[PDB]
Amino acid sequence: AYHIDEEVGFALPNPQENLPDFYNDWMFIAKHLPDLIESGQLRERVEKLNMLSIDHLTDHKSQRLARLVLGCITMAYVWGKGHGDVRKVLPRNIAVPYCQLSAALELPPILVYADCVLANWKKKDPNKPLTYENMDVLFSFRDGDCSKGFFLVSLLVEIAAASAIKVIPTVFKAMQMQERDTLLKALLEIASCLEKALQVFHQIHDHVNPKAFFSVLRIYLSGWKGNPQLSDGLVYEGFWEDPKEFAGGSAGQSSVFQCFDVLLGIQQTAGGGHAAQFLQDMRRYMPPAHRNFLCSLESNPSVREFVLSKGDAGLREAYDACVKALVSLRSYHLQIVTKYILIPASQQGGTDLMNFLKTVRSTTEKSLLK
Ligand code: HEM
Ligand SMILES: N[C@@H](CC(=O)c1ccccc1NC=O)C(=O)O
Repeated sequence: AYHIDEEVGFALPNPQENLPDFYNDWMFIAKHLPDLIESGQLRERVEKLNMLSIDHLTDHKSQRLARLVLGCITMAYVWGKGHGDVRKVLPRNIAVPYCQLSAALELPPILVYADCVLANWKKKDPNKPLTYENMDVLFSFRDGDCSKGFFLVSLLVEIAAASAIKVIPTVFKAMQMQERDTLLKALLEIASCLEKALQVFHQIHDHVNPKAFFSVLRIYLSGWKGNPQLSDGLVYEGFWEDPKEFAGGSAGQSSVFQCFDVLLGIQQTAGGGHAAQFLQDMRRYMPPAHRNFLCSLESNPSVREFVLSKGDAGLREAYDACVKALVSLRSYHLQIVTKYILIPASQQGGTDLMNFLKTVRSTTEKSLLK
């Protein structure tokens, strides 16, 4: 209804793995980035490409796949080996069809979370369920970059939150119909589903190691919105005349935390800059059906006001359980950022990044009712 799945939520159900034979030249380069980058040939291959019309991408999953391919080539081309030797101009034969496909999908021409997590996965055996050991990513950047661990655990955290988003309708039917036990059961189910997502987030440490992420994988996830290396943005040759700035693909582009902010009345959604607006800016990097889900959610009556006006220590307790699960997620997430960003940057905090994350948690903490 809003491109949300029952089993995988904001994730794309069974992504396409193949593009039509017309696009083999893209697929070949995208599937061999680790070789081509290491050998210092990637840029030469990109420049030798021909302009390939997007006209033969006629279904959504194949356009999704084509954006993942083009997004990964774009990251590799711009940054190269990550040795500070950057390219400031995306060649015309890639930039035009990429920008055209991105306009059709209503996404910025940069690699986003919906590309490299939500659409970048396959089941090893389809008859066996969605667990790490039975899944693989579709593209990677450098050997030992831990893209498989980072992407798949993100996805598995995404899939765990999915089992909460399917209760969200029932929360609202229950409020409407003055249905006290249902609403209390429903909020409990959400809190327990947010709790299972926190368990799943623990799998990060045995599939990603801090140095691979911080010094290899992070390079190719970096964008050009306020980045000293491309002080002015990127030139999408033959599509726009002046450079453009787009944010690098943080997992901050996930809709999961915002979905439950909006549902719980937590005013991250609104507020003061350097915080509420970064979360608003980050909405522009999410698929359009998902942008709409978040907006429709706000239009709904407040759950926090409903629960507040009922003198019901039961409803207040279940609502607080959901608030408390959210606070744990961001707290654990603060741990994750320390190990995978701060200590490695510290070994050759110092960035307000932590004040952003901490601010967001404190807001979540101050929404507790009782
Ligand atoms: C595993 C290593 C991870 C690192 C190093 C990391 C890093 C970051 C950073 C740096 C930000 C702030 C945005 C920015 O400045 O780029 C952020 C925010 C965020 N991250 Fe991640 N992240 C990781 C994993 C995850 C995972 C698995 C999720 C699962 C949903 C997630 C969800 C979010 C969300 C929702 C935000 C927005 C801030 C908020 O709503 O609290 N992150 N993260
Ligand atoms: N080490 C440099 C150059 C480089 O890595 C590179 C990688 C793939 C294809 C071409 C490259 N540079 C010049 O042709 C860099 O950081 O981009």
